[PDB]
Amino acid sequence: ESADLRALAKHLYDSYIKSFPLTKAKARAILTGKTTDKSPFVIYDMNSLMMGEDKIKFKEVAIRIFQGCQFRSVEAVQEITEYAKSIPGFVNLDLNDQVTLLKYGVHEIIYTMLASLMNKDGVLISEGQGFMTREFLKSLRKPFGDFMEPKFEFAVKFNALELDDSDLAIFIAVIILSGDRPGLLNVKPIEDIQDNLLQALELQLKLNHPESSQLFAKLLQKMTDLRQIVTEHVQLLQVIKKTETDMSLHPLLQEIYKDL
Ligand SMILES: Cc1oc(-c2ccccc2)nc1CCC(=O)c1ccc(/C=C2\SC(=O)NC2=O)cc1
Repeated sequence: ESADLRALAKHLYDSYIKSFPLTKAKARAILTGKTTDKSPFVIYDMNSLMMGEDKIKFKEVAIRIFQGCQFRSVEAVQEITEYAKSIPGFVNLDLNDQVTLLKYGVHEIIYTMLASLMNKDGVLISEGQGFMTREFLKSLRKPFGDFMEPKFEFAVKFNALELDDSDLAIFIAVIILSGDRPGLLNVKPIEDIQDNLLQALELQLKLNHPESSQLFAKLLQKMTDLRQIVTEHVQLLQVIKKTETDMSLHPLLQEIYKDL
């Protein structure tokens, strides 16, 4: 029954709005500078960065940025975990599997949702109060200048799908309930949940984007781009650990990160 699938879509969208304070709808309102209810402050060089603290609520500059990214990721992990517990069936899973599903799903979600905050010229920061240009980030000293480029490239393509928050809420639930994560103890109940989530996403895209042929398939193919961003980023962090011997990765992020 599609009524049951529409009910699940509504439930997940409701829970997404409650869990993620900065939605895509709000990010696009900020970025499309027609909606000038509150415009962001734009950080494009070293002096604009230095004035950003004077307006936004805010040791090398590449480092200070890198820690802002980590801190935002820690906050995102907390939001995703709260979202995860609303996915019907998730909290009834073996706790070791719950932990495993979050450990591998969190970064794929973070870059999915980071795309909502991006256009081809930069990224919103600090709850949309700021905008950091892609050029400025690319100008950071090695290896920090290479950190953000594959995210922008992913986002440009991902954003061409024109998903909205109600689509993304189900897609993110599909990502979390992936039965193919390493170390899972009971794959079958995870797969049963993901099958129902996939039926829901499929109907959602049909109803919400009836003119977008094979959007469902094109979205599922994006899960390949996501896994590739994660791998690249893990290697980039290993270079950081060896050159930045005075730099600390947040312990929550440290725990999530386990290579291979
Ligand atoms: C580019 C930028 O700068 C700032 C900022 C904020 C406050 C002060 C100064 C700068 N906010 C952003 C936007 C979000 C950012 O683009 C991002 C967030 C998380 C991950 C995921 C990572 S990064 C890691 O080391 N571990 C992770 O899990 C990647 C990128």
